[PDB]
Amino acid sequence: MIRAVFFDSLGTLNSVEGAAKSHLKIMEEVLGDYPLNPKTLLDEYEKLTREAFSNYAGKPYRPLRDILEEVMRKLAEKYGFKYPENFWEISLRMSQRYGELYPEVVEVLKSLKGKYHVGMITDSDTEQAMAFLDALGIKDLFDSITTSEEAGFFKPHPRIFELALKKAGVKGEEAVYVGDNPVKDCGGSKNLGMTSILLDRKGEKREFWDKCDFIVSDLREVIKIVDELN
Repeated sequence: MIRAVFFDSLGTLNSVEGAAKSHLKIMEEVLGDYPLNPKTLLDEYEKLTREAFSNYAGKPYRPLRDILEEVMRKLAEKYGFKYPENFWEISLRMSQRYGELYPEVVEVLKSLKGKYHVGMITDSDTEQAMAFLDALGIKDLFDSITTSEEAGFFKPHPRIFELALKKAGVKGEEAVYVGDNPVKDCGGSKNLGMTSILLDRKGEKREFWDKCDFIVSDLREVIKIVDELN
């Protein structure tokens, strides 16, 4: 029986519109005066961060702050603007103001509380995760928060799931993992016998649907799936 439902953070609980708006504001702050289109800097940042996250997948942890800073330095050298030493702080400030949850997140986490352990499992640095959670006003909705920093490895390495399962005191087969990355989240979680749910709100990731037990376009189907399983 499913006793625990764990969630990814970025791309699963925060809206892409909120993530794009916050990140555009970050790049505007970074630049401005500087004659580079912030939307282009954002595109490049998103491209180079995707590549880095791909590079580190399943590998020993390195601080995401360091990886994102490395990217931003590369972009500053590329484009000839000054790397802002306080990029991490700017990123936090913009994410706090402009980040937004998908519309159903609170309703869904709330409906799970008390009935199932509700956890988060994220690749983010712990300070980043706590920041994410606090700013979006969802910290106390989670019974456990587990990060790649704590496990020592990035998704899909098993240890991040194993840690989360240990915090919750459940076995993998008693748990569901919901995420937006079919390989890292769904594939990763399945190695511990967890039930995997992909959030693909737009059906953009059909190419990798076969890596996931369930595909939802809305998190309200998560309760649907869990109740049906049990």
